[PDB]
Amino acid sequence: ERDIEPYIVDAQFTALESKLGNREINMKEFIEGLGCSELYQKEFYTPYP
Amino acid sequence: MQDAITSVINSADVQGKYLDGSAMDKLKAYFTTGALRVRAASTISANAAAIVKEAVAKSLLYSDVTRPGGNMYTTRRYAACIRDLDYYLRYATYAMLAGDPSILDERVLNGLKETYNSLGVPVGSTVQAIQAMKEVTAGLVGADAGREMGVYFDYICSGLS
Amino acid sequence: MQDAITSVINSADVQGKYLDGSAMDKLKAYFTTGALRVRAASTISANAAAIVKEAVAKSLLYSDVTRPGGNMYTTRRYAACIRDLDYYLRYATYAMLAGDPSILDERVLNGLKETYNSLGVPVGSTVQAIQAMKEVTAGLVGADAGREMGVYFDYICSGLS
Amino acid sequence: MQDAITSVINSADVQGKYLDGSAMDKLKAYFTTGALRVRAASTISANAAAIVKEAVAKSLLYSDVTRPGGNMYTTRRYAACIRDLDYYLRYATYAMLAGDPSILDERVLNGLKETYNSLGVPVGSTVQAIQAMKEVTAGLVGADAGREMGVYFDYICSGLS
Amino acid sequence: SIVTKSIVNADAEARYLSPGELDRIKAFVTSGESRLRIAETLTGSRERIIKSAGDALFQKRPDVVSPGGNAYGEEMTATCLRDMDYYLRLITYGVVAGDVTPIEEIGLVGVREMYKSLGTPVDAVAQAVREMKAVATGMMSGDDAAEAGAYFDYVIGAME
Amino acid sequence: SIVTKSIVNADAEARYLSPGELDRIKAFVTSGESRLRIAETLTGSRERIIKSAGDALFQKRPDVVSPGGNAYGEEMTATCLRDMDYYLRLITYGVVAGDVTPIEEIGLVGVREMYKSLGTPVDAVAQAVREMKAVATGMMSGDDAAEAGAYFDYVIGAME
Amino acid sequence: MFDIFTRVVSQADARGEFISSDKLEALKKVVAEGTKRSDAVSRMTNNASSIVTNAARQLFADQPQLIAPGGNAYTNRRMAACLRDMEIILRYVTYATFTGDASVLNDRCLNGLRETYVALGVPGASVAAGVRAMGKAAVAIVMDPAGVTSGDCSSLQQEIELYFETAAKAVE
Amino acid sequence: VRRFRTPDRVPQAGDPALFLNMARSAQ
Amino acid sequence: TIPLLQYAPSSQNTRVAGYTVGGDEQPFVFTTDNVISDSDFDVLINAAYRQIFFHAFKCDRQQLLESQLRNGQITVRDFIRGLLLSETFIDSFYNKNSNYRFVEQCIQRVLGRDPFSEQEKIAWSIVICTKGLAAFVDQLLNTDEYMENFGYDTVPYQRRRSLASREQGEIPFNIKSPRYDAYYRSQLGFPQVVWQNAVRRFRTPDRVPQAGDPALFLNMARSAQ
Amino acid sequence: MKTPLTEAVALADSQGRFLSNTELQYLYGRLRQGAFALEAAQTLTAKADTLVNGAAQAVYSKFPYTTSTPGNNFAADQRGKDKCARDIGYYLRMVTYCLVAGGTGPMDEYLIAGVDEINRTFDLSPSWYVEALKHIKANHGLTGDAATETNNYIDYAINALS
Ligand SMILES: *[C@H](C)[C@H]1/C(=C/c2[nH]c(/C=C3N=C(/C=C4\NC(=O)C(CC)=C4C)C(C)=C\3CCC(=O)O)c(CCC(=O)O)c2C)NC(=O)[C@@H]1C
Ligand SMILES: CCC1=C(C)/C(=C/C2=NC(=C\c3[nH]c(/C=C4\NC(=O)[C@H](C)[C@H]4CC)c(C)c3CCC(=O)O)/C(CCC(=O)O)=C2C)NC1=O
Ligand SMILES: CCC1=C(C)/C(=C/C2=NC(=C\c3[nH]c(/C=C4\NC(=O)[C@H](C)[C@H]4CC)c(C)c3CCC(=O)O)/C(CCC(=O)O)=C2C)NC1=O
Ligand SMILES: CCC1=C(C)/C(=C/C2=NC(=C\c3[nH]c(/C=C4\NC(=O)[C@H](C)[C@H]4CC)c(C)c3CCC(=O)O)/C(CCC(=O)O)=C2C)NC1=O
Ligand SMILES: CCC1=C(C)/C(=C/C2=NC(=C\c3[nH]c(/C=C4\NC(=O)[C@H](C)[C@H]4CC)c(C)c3CCC(=O)O)/C(CCC(=O)O)=C2C)NC1=O
Ligand SMILES: CCC1=C(C)/C(=C/C2=NC(=C\c3[nH]c(/C=C4\NC(=O)[C@H](C)[C@H]4CC)c(C)c3CCC(=O)O)/C(CCC(=O)O)=C2C)NC1=O
Ligand SMILES: CCC1=C(C)/C(=C/C2=NC(=C\c3[nH]c(/C=C4\NC(=O)[C@H](C)[C@H]4CC)c(C)c3CCC(=O)O)/C(CCC(=O)O)=C2C)NC1=O
Ligand SMILES: CCC1=C(C)/C(=C/C2=NC(=C\c3[nH]c(/C=C4\NC(=O)[C@H](C)[C@H]4CC)c(C)c3CCC(=O)O)/C(CCC(=O)O)=C2C)NC1=O
Repeated sequence: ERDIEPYIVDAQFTALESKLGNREINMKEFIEGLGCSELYQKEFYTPYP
Repeated sequence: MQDAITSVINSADVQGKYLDGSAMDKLKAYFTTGALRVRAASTISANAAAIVKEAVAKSLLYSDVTRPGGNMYTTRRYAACIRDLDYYLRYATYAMLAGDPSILDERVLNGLKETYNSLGVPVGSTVQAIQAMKEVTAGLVGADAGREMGVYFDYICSGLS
Repeated sequence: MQDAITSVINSADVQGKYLDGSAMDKLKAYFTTGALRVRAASTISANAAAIVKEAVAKSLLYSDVTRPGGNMYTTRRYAACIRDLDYYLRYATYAMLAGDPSILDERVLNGLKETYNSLGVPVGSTVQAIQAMKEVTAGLVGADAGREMGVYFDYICSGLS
Repeated sequence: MQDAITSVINSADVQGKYLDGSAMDKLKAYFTTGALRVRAASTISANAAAIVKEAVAKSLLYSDVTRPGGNMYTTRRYAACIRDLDYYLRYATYAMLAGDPSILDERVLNGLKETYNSLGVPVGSTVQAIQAMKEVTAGLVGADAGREMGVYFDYICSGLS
Repeated sequence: SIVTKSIVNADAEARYLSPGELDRIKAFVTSGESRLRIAETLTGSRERIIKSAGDALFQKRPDVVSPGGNAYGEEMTATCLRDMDYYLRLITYGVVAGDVTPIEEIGLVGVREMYKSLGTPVDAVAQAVREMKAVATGMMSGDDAAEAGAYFDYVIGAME
Repeated sequence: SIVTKSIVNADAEARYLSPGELDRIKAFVTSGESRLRIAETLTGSRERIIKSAGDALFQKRPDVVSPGGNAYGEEMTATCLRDMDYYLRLITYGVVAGDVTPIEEIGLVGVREMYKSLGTPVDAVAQAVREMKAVATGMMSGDDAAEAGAYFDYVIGAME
Repeated sequence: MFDIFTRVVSQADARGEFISSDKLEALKKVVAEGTKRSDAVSRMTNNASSIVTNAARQLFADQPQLIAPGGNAYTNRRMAACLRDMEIILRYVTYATFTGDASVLNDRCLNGLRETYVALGVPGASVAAGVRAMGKAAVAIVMDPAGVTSGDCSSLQQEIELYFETAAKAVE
Repeated sequence: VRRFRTPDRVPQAGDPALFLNMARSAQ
Repeated sequence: TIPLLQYAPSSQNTRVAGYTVGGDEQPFVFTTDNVISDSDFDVLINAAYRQIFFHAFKCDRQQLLESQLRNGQITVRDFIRGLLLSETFIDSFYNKNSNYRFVEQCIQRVLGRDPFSEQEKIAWSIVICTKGLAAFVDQLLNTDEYMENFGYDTVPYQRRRSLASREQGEIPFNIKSPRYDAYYRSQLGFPQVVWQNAVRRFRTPDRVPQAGDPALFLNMARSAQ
Repeated sequence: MKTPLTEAVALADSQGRFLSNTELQYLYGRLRQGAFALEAAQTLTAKADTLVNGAAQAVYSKFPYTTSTPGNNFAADQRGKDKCARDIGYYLRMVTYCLVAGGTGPMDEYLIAGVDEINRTFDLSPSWYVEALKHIKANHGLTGDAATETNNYIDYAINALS
């Protein structure tokens, strides 16, 4: 919902972005991998029931 | 979201009338100022980070808000402040290009007061930061382009206050 | 994804027996290596950026790759190169901590060969850069853990070639 | 995605030199073709539906494909066929405008072969339809731009076969 | 160029090219001589531009030429001028392309990451392209200086 | 901290704390005394750490203190000493908490964006934390220096 | 025009305090090796003529154009002037190893020499090959010991190779 | 005296002005 | 030995005739024969110093040549020769400049004209390194142009610098050519930046008082009772 | 730039002749000089701070109207005495440079060429620096050959000033 850059110490999703660059993965699994890792969980899962 | 052309067309359409001479004169005014708007938008797109960092160096640096206890204290809060000021400059550039501040109250000033009041963000300090951003960009692009930037900067400061 | 412990448990599990004394021998071998594995991992995690910059400054910098005509010419390709090297070093550190190169065969060398053929990446320059990084990390963290990193870097090179 | 201009810049970039006079020669060749390329592109954009309907009426209509037993029998398959033909014509127009068939190799012929094998689409009927469309657009827009469309339609057929 | 960008725009919107952007390609076609003249004058005086801009940069920001800085020594200063050569070369490519996209493809994607690797301060590079812009627009006639300064302005905007 | 991280990691998984995580929390609870001793060692001698680390930094990287350097004019060096004091304070917080979520969650997330907006070379800041680590691990016993150097190591790693 | 003693002087003056002790160990060992230095220069100097003719003889054996008609050193005064230039470069590199600093070499003869040889039409790479061969003979003339006290003359062989190399690279 | 402005106090925590002495002391 | 290169002359205000008339742009001419009072020797010696050394200080002045010239055994041509071979000229002009720039400066100051081309300075740069500064100055003085324009008894000047009905004629050559160049100031390392801009004091930014502020009425309350 | 080596190069250079035996002697005669000269430069570096303080004491005791009369040139206040410490430290440092180089050229280049106009326009009486150099040459306490070199040395300084 925001620009990701003030929430990342470094370029955090470079593995999934590089896999999308080869298109060994699709955009939907990239969306699911964005949902699965820890920035989204510390963003939208922690302060809410 | 509408520029001067779309607002003129919307007024003439809500009337149901054709475009009379006053609408033609308004569109001629916009079509004369548009080249200056284009050149000022290019000059502002040149120096986004410089205008933002000069606005912080004028207003927010070395004050209490960057000290402990201030709302601009941590690196997360500093990065979010730079992000918010970049948003204000970018949307002021958009409203300068359109010639209508409808994008500002559609997409900046919509829930901004309630967001800043829920977070604890000082509204006066960010209004002073936007005013210094306006002063810096009016020093950048000249007198009249600085004025037509400052009308939308004053729109953002008025809707924020 | 298996450790030395998980590979021992797996091997004792395929044949179906319980833990024998030779498995305990391998486990104590893993632990007495694992203490210095931890300290070497902390040292590599502390100095990863300097290790990668010394690796590229050793081998790739004044060649035709970082020059025009090579696959490392543009800033896009340079950033991809530094990212590839950082990933090799990070996965070598994971394999050093686990005591098993199954992670390198699992996540690194899975489809890396065919995309390196398809993008036209030179295998030899990458292998030289990894070996330069190998003795850079060997001179950094020490001799025995230098050998530890050495067989895992060599595993990456053998899967690459 | 590269033009004649972007391919010239790319070729001068891989070897690493600046712009030589032969590059300027290729660029002026591209421009003096590009004016009539624009007019032919406008003519093709104006008459695309008639071009496609004349192409299918020339070759595919009274055969076994548009009849039962063919891959063009149902209205689903007919609509997919007309859409495939429209896409061939549109991408041929893009390749004609750019002066380079890299777009046809990039977006059209990327995985079109294997899905045409897997769905059971006849390659020969498609090639006949494309060639019929080729001389339909040649008789429409003229001789030299007919040759321009001809080599790009032939590029599509060679990537298909 | 402008034609590749109009083609990928008509492709993503899945339609033919509009007569507005056909007129844009035609106007670009007619303005080819002016952009050839601009790139001609820039390829003529590249050494003088680089020498004056590098000395102006070293006069403005002495951190890079100081001991402990990035561009310290003969070879490091020569590589600094080589990077300015690459950026002026991409400026000429984008000037003759009519678009900023070859400058984007060749030298704007990962410059922050690679200069984060080398240790180069990127704002110093932005100052270097600023001095190259000031010198090249000082050389050109004012309308052509505005055209070249648009691409120079885009490069320093993508820098900082 | 450790307890926050274990609670959150069991919390997403919709399970209780596993017994291995529980003896992790127990071992951290027992090692808290040595953590507090390292924290008093780092807290009580902050003046000499900041002073000697600033001295060794400006000896090592003189261009930032040199004309044209970001840290120029007594207040620029002095101002930098405040940023070094901030990072030593976050080091003490991370030493007590047993994990780097105080350090990362306060002063390492947008550090690149902030120091790019200020015009600061981040490698020289990494050298500042390196000299702080040298003075601090020169001040303690062996295992205490290793446990503090882990967090100093994390800060220099999160810089680059 | 700079002696290495006044190199230390001018550097300490631009610093602005007294000469430190480490520079004084270095200058004392300079004084202990300057014996080698000065008469290394004169050893290089004595056969200077035979060195010059041997290097030119080798150069015109390697490049037969320069004594062919139409070449740069073909006519008699141009050939004599080329011998004059090679003697001058040897003499100035001899001055430079006598001062102990390459400042006299880069200051007195090399600097405008590049532009002079380009504007005259004179080849520069031929001069570079000549000064390189001349330097090889120069150390060996100064390195081999015949009727001389055994001494550490190897230090000069290093620095005189550096001086000839700077001469050849600055000619270009 | 009833000053209408902020009290004359200075050198608050996390201020650069407090560390300006130590900035002077270092090279 | 080897003679000079033959360099073709180029066009200039000197090799042309010119129809000169008494004005001030014409340099005041200082001649040994008519100065015969003790003060006019001081003016002549000052003028020759202004040409050769550009305002020589008391350290640069040579007592022997001035003494001997006031007696009158020395000719001013020999006095200029003694100035050029004196060590303050060698130190200030032959040391710091290369041979080509030295010949440029010395031709300007002895002959009173710019050299015709770069190849002329190149052709004259053989003789100074092969035969010494004394032979260079001697061969310069023996040439017929110096003799026809000045002679034995005349301090040289910049010749025909300024044409009639011009605001400017030409740079006076004392301004144009100083003793350093860019190459040797690089060795001395002089452009150390003055660095008095953008020091960035860290103290908190001043904010202009808002309307209705208590302070606004501070300045009048200080003036009031 | 007067060292014996650069003057040998200038003679050979002015003449155009190649290096000769006459030039060579200077180098091993610079041994008679330098074998004490570098020692004396080090011991002057050690003696330096008390030398400037004693020279300031001697100049203030010789001329009390400097410390009494208010003026820009006179050292009435602190900053004038700071200028005096700077000036005598410059003189002592040029003596040390002149001692290390072997000739008067550093001292003649860095001090002597402009001292007449500076003493004329800025109202600095040179007898003050006469007092300072005489106090230095009395207080330095050099031994043997090194001491003799300084007297020739420091007397040249006074002769340039007087
Ligand atoms: C230090 C050795 C290096 C350096 C420092 C430097 N810092 C600044 C200015 C600021 N720094 C901060 C930093 C932080 N605020 C935080 O909350 C945290 C986490 C705890 C950090 C790291 C901020 C907010 C400022 C702005 C002023 C303020 O303190 O409110 C400067 C001045 C920059 C300027 O433009 O004036 C300097 C010079 N610079 C170096 O060269 C060293 C390598
Ligand atoms: C495009 C229209 C738009 C705007 C403007 C916008 C603002 C916005 N600013 C925010 C935070 C912020 N905004 C600020 C800014 C300031 N605080 C200060 O002290 C200064 C006076 C001022 C900056 C000049 C700070 C410090 C935060 C972070 C608050 C926190 O992390 O607790 C947040 C909280 C969530 C998040 O950081 O990412 C939003 C949604 N969102 C929008 O969609
Ligand atoms: C976790 C395991 C893993 C790895 C290693 C990995 C690598 C990987 N490397 C890539 C590219 C690359 N890798 C390199 C490599 C190099 N530069 C050179 O020339 C040298 C030979 C070498 C530097 C050491 C280059 C140049 C590219 C980009 C080429 C291009 O597509 O333009 C790409 C394509 C997408 C991208 O641009 O990054 C992937 C997916 N992906 C993974 O998931
Ligand atoms: C066309 C796109 C493109 C870019 C941008 C590019 C950059 C580039 N810059 C380099 C080095 C460098 N670039 C700099 C430049 C700078 N540091 C300074 O002090 C200055 C402020 C700044 C100059 C503006 C320096 C000092 C190096 C050498 C770094 C090192 O050797 O560690 C190198 C390494 C040498 C080589 O392989 O040529 C590359 C590839 N190459 C490209 O192909
Ligand atoms: C103090 C330092 C100094 C140098 C080095 C110097 C060089 C110098 N070399 C010259 C000519 C020359 N130089 C050469 C050189 C060579 N012949 C070849 O074929 C080779 C490429 C090369 C031998 C290495 C030749 C043939 C000439 C005569 C060209 C001419 O005079 O027409 C001339 C023109 C004057 C003349 O001699 O007729 C100068 C001034 N002058 C200086 O004052
Ligand atoms: C101008 C009259 C004159 C000469 C000739 C002279 C030569 C000379 N050569 C010396 C030393 C030396 N000379 C040499 C020379 C060499 N050793 C080798 O094995 C090399 C092959 C060769 C150089 C190529 C060495 C090695 C020394 C050792 C002592 C030293 O470093 O001076 C010394 C030191 C003092 C002494 O020997 O009593 C003298 C006197 N001194 C003079 O006053
Ligand atoms: C290298 C050897 C050399 C010597 C010796 C020499 C002497 C010499 N002494 C001169 C004047 C003078 N000589 C004196 C001498 C003296 N005053 C007296 O009352 C005493 C009788 C005597 C002092 C011993 C005076 C007063 C003048 C100035 C007369 C004048 O300039 O009008 C002049 C006229 C130039 C001038 O100084 O104004 C010369 C050339 N020139 C030389 O080149
Ligand atoms: C490296 C060689 C060198 C010399 C010789 C030198 C002399 C020199 N002394 C100066 C000032 C001074 N020097 C003195 C020292 C003295 N005056 C007295 O009345 C005392 C008796 C005596 C103390 C021994 C004072 C008081 C000034 C101050 C002039 C002023 O403030 O206007 C100045 C003016 C520069 C300034 O304003 O700081 C120069 C150039 N400077 C140099 O760089």
